Amino acid sequence: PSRLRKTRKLRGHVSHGHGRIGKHRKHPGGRGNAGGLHHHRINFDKYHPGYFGKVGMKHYHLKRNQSFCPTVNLDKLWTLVSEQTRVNAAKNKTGAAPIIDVVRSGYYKVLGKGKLPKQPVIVKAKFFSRRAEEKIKSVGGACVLVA
Amino acid sequence: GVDIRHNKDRKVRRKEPKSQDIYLRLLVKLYRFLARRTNSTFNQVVLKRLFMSRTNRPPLSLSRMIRKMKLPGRENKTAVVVGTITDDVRVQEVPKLKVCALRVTSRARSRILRAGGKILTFDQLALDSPKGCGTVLLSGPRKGREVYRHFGKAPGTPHSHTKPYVRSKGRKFERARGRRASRGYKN
Amino acid sequence: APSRNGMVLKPHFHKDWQRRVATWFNQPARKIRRRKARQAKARRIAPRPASGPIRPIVRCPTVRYHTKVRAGRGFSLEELRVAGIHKKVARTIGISVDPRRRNKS
RNA sequence: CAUCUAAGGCUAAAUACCGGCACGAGACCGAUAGUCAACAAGUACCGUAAGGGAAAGUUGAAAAGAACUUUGAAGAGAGAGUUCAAGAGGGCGUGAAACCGUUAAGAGGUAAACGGGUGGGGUCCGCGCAGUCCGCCCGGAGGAUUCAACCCGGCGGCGGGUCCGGCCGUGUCGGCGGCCCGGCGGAUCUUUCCCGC
RNA sequence: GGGGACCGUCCCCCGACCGGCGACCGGCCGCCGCCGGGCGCAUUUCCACCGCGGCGGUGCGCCGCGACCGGCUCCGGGACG
RNA sequence: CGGCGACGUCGGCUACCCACCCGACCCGUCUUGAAACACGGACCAAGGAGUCUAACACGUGCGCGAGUCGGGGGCUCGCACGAAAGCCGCCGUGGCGCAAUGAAGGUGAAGGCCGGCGCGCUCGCCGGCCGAGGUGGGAUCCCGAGGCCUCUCCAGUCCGCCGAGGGCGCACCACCGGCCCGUCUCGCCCGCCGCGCCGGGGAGGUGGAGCACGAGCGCACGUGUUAGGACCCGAAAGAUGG
RNA sequence: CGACCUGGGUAUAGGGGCGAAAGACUAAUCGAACCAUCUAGUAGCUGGUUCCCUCCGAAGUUUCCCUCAGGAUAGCUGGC
RNA sequence: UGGGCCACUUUUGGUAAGCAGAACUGGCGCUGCGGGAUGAACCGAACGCCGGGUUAAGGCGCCCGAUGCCGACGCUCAUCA
RNA sequence: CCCCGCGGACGCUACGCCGCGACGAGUAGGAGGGCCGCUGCGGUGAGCCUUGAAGCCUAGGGCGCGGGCCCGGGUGGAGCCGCCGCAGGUGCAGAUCUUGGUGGUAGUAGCAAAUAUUCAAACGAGAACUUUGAAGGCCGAAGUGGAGAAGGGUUCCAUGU
RNA sequence: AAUGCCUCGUCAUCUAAUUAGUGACGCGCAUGAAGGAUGAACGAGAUUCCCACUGUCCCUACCUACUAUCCAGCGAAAC
RNA sequence: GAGCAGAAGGGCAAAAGCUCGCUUGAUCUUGAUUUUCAGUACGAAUACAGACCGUGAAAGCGGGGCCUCACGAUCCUUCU
RNA sequence: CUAAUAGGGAACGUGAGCUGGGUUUAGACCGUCGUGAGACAGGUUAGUUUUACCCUACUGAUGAUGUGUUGUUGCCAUGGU
Ligand SMILES: [K+]
Ligand SMILES: [K+]
Ligand SMILES: [K+]
Ligand SMILES: [K+]
Ligand SMILES: [K+]
Ligand SMILES: [K+]
Ligand SMILES: [K+]
Ligand SMILES: [K+]
Ligand SMILES: [K+]
Ligand SMILES: [K+]
Ligand SMILES: [K+]
Ligand SMILES: [K+]
Ligand SMILES: [K+]
Ligand SMILES: [K+]
Ligand SMILES: [K+]
Ligand SMILES: [K+]
Ligand SMILES: [K+]
Ligand SMILES: [K+]
Ligand SMILES: [K+]
Ligand SMILES: [K+]
Ligand SMILES: [K+]
Ligand SMILES: [K+]
Ligand SMILES: [K+]
Ligand SMILES: [K+]
Ligand SMILES: [K+]
Ligand SMILES: [Mg+2]
Ligand SMILES: [Mg+2]
Ligand SMILES: [Mg+2]
Ligand SMILES: [Mg+2]
Ligand SMILES: [Mg+2]
Ligand SMILES: [Mg+2]
Ligand SMILES: [Mg+2]
Ligand SMILES: [Mg+2]
Ligand SMILES: [Mg+2]
Ligand SMILES: [Mg+2]
Ligand SMILES: [Mg+2]
Ligand SMILES: [Mg+2]
Ligand SMILES: [Mg+2]
Ligand SMILES: [Mg+2]
Ligand SMILES: [Mg+2]
Ligand SMILES: [Mg+2]
Ligand SMILES: [Mg+2]
Ligand SMILES: [Mg+2]
Ligand SMILES: [Mg+2]
Ligand SMILES: [Mg+2]
Ligand SMILES: [Mg+2]
Ligand SMILES: [Mg+2]
Ligand SMILES: [Mg+2]
Ligand SMILES: [Mg+2]
Ligand SMILES: [Mg+2]
Ligand SMILES: [Mg+2]
Ligand SMILES: [Mg+2]
Ligand SMILES: [Mg+2]
Ligand SMILES: [Mg+2]
Ligand SMILES: [Mg+2]
Ligand SMILES: [Mg+2]
Ligand SMILES: [Mg+2]
Ligand SMILES: [Mg+2]
Ligand SMILES: [Mg+2]
Ligand SMILES: [Mg+2]
Ligand SMILES: [Mg+2]
Ligand SMILES: [Mg+2]
Ligand SMILES: [Mg+2]
Ligand SMILES: [Mg+2]
Ligand SMILES: [Mg+2]
Ligand SMILES: [Mg+2]
Ligand SMILES: [Mg+2]
Ligand SMILES: [Mg+2]
Ligand SMILES: [Mg+2]
Ligand SMILES: [Mg+2]
Ligand SMILES: [Mg+2]
Ligand SMILES: [Mg+2]
Ligand SMILES: [Mg+2]
Ligand SMILES: [Mg+2]
Ligand SMILES: [Mg+2]
Ligand SMILES: [Mg+2]
Ligand SMILES: [Mg+2]
Ligand SMILES: [Mg+2]
Ligand SMILES: [Mg+2]
Ligand SMILES: [Mg+2]
Ligand SMILES: [Mg+2]
Ligand SMILES: [Mg+2]
Ligand SMILES: [Mg+2]
Ligand SMILES: [Mg+2]
Ligand SMILES: [Mg+2]
Ligand SMILES: [Mg+2]
Ligand SMILES: [Mg+2]
Ligand SMILES: [Mg+2]
Repeated sequence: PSRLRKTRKLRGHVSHGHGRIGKHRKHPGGRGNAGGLHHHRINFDKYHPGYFGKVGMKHYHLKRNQSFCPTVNLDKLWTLVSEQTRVNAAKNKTGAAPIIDVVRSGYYKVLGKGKLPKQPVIVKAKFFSRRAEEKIKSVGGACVLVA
Repeated sequence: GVDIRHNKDRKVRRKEPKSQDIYLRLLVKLYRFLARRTNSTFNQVVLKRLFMSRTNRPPLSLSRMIRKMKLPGRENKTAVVVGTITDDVRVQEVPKLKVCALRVTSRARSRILRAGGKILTFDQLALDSPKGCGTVLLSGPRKGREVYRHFGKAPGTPHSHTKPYVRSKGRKFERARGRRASRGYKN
Repeated sequence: APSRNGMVLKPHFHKDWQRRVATWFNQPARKIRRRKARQAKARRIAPRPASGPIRPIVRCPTVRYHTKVRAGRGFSLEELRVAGIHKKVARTIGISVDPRRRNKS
């Protein structure tokens, strides 16, 4: 809505808010990111450190699919199965532990942030972090790898 | 003429909700009366929170509410939050909770009720505790927002750990001069 | 000029973009026109399936999608051989066939 | 090790469309706007040429477009007439401002003009011109039912152990009740009764 | 592959207790109110007129005057220490 | 309390003309400074200049919320409106968020207390519990000795108000610890179908846009910056083809 | 009476022509014609920038800049 | 916004400057009003629209509000006071 | 335990109403409010209107601090407005602004290069300028004469206005 | 010297009087050889003097034509 | 009142000066801080900490010059 | 020559008053400088001097206000000198 903007309030005011002395001129200071190493150096250094220069090795023909490895933490691990699955295992008399296939849920690597409920579980993943494996074995579970 | 400064005369504060939510306006009317006609400072705090913007009324996760409710001496007290209560899927055991909130997520509401809990709105809280007696007034993390990572000292200043605004994250995006000693300076 | 904190922006509007702008005001008309063609095609092949030939079961190539199965272009010649269907008869009875697909497993 | 088989050829659909033919529509513009062009407009006109390129819509419902008389050489007038209207008369709907003519009022040697304060005059306004209305009571002089209270009927408001139902909210049991005689879901278990190895 | 069992939400019912009839409604009662029709036909009630009537409110068609009270202010007399 | 009221007067500070007293230089603009011997402006009418798209940032409003979003497609008599609206759910592919760090190979965020033991060697095997530590502030909330009452007292029956002190402490702030990735220094152990120029672990500093019981996503509005003709008008020029 | 004057027909075209040479002339245009287009070329420079009331209310300073008629930066301002 | 300028005092260059350059506070710029006849900066004082009272700086022959006091004490004659 | 009286003002668009205290300069600039204003769209006003819409004019009556608005009178002759939302090509004194129109200047500058006109008559409403006659002059054959080229294109010739 | 600052160079001639002219001199700021130095004729070329001539002047006056001026008609512009 | 490399100022006497002896702390590292300052960078500097050393009997002192100046981003190249 | 041949101001008075000799455009020559284009408070030569009819000022020319109209003869405020 143009009726809600400053232009409707700047009618009758000669400089339209831009000022009498400095005026409103086309491009004082340059166009775009002009003078980032010259007359705009302080802004670029103050707010965008690292902007200028090369770092690291380039890699031609990067294929993002090859590096595809979504991760899930242990605190969210039991959300990949139904609530029926986890209550049944807890009240199960035997040592039967449910299987959580994180690849089926869309994750490849299991990370170890958080803590697990005290009940065994079999976790199937492409990759495991060291601490995720340790926490799964602490609750009596097992980690088995898939390809 | 008198020698004073007039730049601080008008205190900048919410005197009403900028929302046009008629249900929020109704319970603002209810708590405007309660704050005026009672000596309860609880009603004053609740009333001024009702004016607040959404960013000033952050959501309260179920885990945070449970953790504050589990502190000693808070048994059989009502958890009051002027905002949204959110399910936390990181918790596995929900205890019995008496809860008043402006708004409760459907999954969080089902979990609280299934655990034998009780959910109140602010109109029902007024009838239950008009002065707010036996309540625990909670708040979500006010600085739990992405904007606050960018606030503070400028990123290109020494001993500043504030997130810069970058369109992309990668080795080519603002990781060179001014970020490492090899590339001019680091600070 | 830069003004305080902000994102260094690089808009790609230096190349006379206004002379090549694709509006989508014909999108509702395009959806109608394709739907008429779909309905007309279905009537033309009256008992034959509207979608078309049966397509094979196909596993997606890369390590991102290789847990997912989709439909392929056509059944392989090896698939047709052990199914007992001639590669020239299959296209006449609604079986899509891809001569250039091999079966590694 | 994988993958294809160049240096020959064809092939519809999905896609594009500020030119063309024919259509439909619009939170667009409304005659200095919208196409340059609402009209004998790429016209008139300009330039040797390439090329440049306007302005310009509206009487009235109907011409019923002012017969006739009179002055003048005529333009132009005065009468008359048409019309609801010519205080609509062929560039004619409305008809602003700048500017001009005339009439009326007022004023005038410090250029006009202006702010504040009064005074004088003038045009108008005030149903101005013997200046409010209305509540109760008192007194006088007249009418009308019927005033209250009782009877009948109708309709409302409030209350009632639910007086009686119909309920509703929350639990409470047999589940009689659904995978045949009720559904939808579950990353929960199975033929150890049944169709492909 | 089915078909089953179980679990979670449901469903309409057969029924009781629980809080209430609620802003979900009816019937009966009780009280109150209104309306219509009778009766009541005059020390009641109501209507309009008059008084240069009284009490209240508002306000005087215009132009004026006075009085006391209170606020602010500028002055002037008298007396005491 | 008084006077006066219809063809002459009564009221109307507004509005028309005139008179007088006081005040009063022509606006706009640049500028330290304009009445300027600084520029533009004879007069009137109509036109006439911060817009739209995209991308960010922050604030505000709305919905849902560890999710969110169908915008591309498809299904609905194919169409007055309707080119709208509705629906999809094995259409959520995908985007953004839910994890960071390193150039990279890669790696990748849980602690506290109670016990027996090696030697409780700054320490390794377990048990049990609780589930992101602690200090100082901290709205609010909780307990609360003692007070406030009645025609009066020996003696408590029910709750209300004030209340010194004490307690749990939201958000947030300061600080101290802890955890993840990079990199140094020191050092000793452990694992095996590959006994390896193999793999893992510890302590102490330090680099990170991190963790430490999520806050985001979509839509709308405002402001600011930017690319676009870019608030409007303005060169001297350059190029192509005639 | 001459390197004379002049009509018409021809030829030379734009960074080209033609010049007894003045940067002269090349359709009133020449130290680079004219026409259309790129093109609404760019401008740190000049001029303008349209209703009312209310509230708050500056700076001409710091640092860096081929910076000195301009920006970035801190300061001063307002809003939430 | 990033052209400043002015005044008391301190202060550098210069013969000096309504010159040039600093320090400090205030001001003008951005500010009207009373006074200085007149005037960006001086003196007083800062401002919504008004009535009454009183002042500041400055004034009280006349212009022009106020000495039209029986004001006090002296000094001074100028043919450029 | 109100009752000889059966009765007892207003209020509270809560985005409303009421009370008390202090304060009020302002360029550049920022913000808020606008029952200020323009045009169009969705709703709404059982809205207005040929018994007169819009527009325009007005020594008419008023309202608002103001932007502006309402009403009377006239003209006009067919449409228009209020309120709740929505959306802009939305407000002018300037830009040596664009287009159009109009003033003062001003009945002014001016209608002065190449010697020159006069008398009578005719037609005619009308004669310094037309025609005829008479007279006086000029071009003076390198013409103010007679014919062509280029260019123009009907200007040629009669009659009429 | 159209080439010399100092410079109105110095001397002679021209005049009553000459920052002018001509003739002469030359350590010439900074002359000079395809251009130096001369030389008739020629020149809408620059300069000095003389005779004659004159309103250039002393020192202005008068006359003529067309205007301006006034009138009838017509009728702008700059600003 | 000398000298301490140089401009000047400060500092210094069994010193910081002069002469000998032995040496390489003018080495390898991580952070913090000061100066300019926006409290950005460079340069320079201060105090630590971890190595490896030098000197001295030792306490200690030393990671350049008694202190105040003596110097240089991105991109690229070269070496370790 | 003369009594004397004093010094100055008025936008270094006075260009819609003139003139255009000088300086100060474009042509050209010389000297010096410069590789060159070109330069020279060095010399030389040739080089468009536009408009008033507006307001005021001034110069002259009619008139205008008051004594009823109109005329004759006069006075002198003031200004010049
Ligand atoms: K602005
Ligand atoms: K604040
Ligand atoms: K046009
Ligand atoms: K056309
Ligand atoms: K008409
Ligand atoms: K001017
Ligand atoms: K869609
Ligand atoms: K998703
Ligand atoms: K990574
Ligand atoms: K823009
Ligand atoms: K052409
Ligand atoms: K010839
Ligand atoms: K050219
Ligand atoms: K400068
Ligand atoms: K700023
Ligand atoms: K700035
Ligand atoms: K409407
Ligand atoms: K108003
Ligand atoms: K009208
Ligand atoms: K020779
Ligand atoms: K000659
Ligand atoms: K530093
Ligand atoms: K040692
Ligand atoms: K290097
Ligand atoms: K005299
Ligand atoms: Mg302003
Ligand atoms: Mg303006
Ligand atoms: Mg401006
Ligand atoms: Mg005040
Ligand atoms: Mg203020
Ligand atoms: Mg047009
Ligand atoms: Mg029109
Ligand atoms: Mg005529
Ligand atoms: Mg009419
Ligand atoms: Mg007309
Ligand atoms: Mg008139
Ligand atoms: Mg200006
Ligand atoms: Mg100036
Ligand atoms: Mg001005
Ligand atoms: Mg001046
Ligand atoms: Mg100018
Ligand atoms: Mg103009
Ligand atoms: Mg002008
Ligand atoms: Mg307009
Ligand atoms: Mg749709
Ligand atoms: Mg996905
Ligand atoms: Mg704490
Ligand atoms: Mg810490
Ligand atoms: Mg910003
Ligand atoms: Mg170029
Ligand atoms: Mg433009
Ligand atoms: Mg242009
Ligand atoms: Mg530079
Ligand atoms: Mg300027
Ligand atoms: Mg400036
Ligand atoms: Mg400056
Ligand atoms: Mg100064
Ligand atoms: Mg100066
Ligand atoms: Mg200024
Ligand atoms: Mg100020
Ligand atoms: Mg002031
Ligand atoms: Mg004054
Ligand atoms: Mg004075
Ligand atoms: Mg006063
Ligand atoms: Mg005075
Ligand atoms: Mg007086
Ligand atoms: Mg103000
Ligand atoms: Mg506009
Ligand atoms: Mg205008
Ligand atoms: Mg004339
Ligand atoms: Mg003439
Ligand atoms: Mg002759
Ligand atoms: Mg001839
Ligand atoms: Mg003829
Ligand atoms: Mg000589
Ligand atoms: Mg002479
Ligand atoms: Mg030679
Ligand atoms: Mg050390
Ligand atoms: Mg002069
Ligand atoms: Mg002249
Ligand atoms: Mg002159
Ligand atoms: Mg000359
Ligand atoms: Mg010359
Ligand atoms: Mg040479
Ligand atoms: Mg000479
Ligand atoms: Mg000549
Ligand atoms: Mg004349
Ligand atoms: Mg005299």
